[PDB]
Amino acid sequence: TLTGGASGNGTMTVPGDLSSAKFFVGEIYNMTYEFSTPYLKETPPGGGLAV
Amino acid sequence: MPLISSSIPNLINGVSQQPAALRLASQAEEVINCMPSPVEGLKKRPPMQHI
Repeated sequence: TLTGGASGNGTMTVPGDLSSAKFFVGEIYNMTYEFSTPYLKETPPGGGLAV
Repeated sequence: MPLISSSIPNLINGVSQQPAALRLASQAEEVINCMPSPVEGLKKRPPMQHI
């Protein structure tokens, strides 16, 4: 329920009895990492790198 | 007879007037309306707008 608790706060409902447990509470966020195009690199005659 | 190959690493070195036997092979011969940049290589020049 978005609001409706005491002083307009939000409420949530979970199964079981949690009147004495220890727990956190909060949202969840994602983590995304996209690898690049794999290539080959070698050393040209002039020095340095090339792909 | 070895059938063998090399590569041209970069195209961002512009135009030269030296004889072909003394240049860096990277250097070009005639460049017109190009914008050589190190962030994206060789590209067509930006357009010109009207005010």
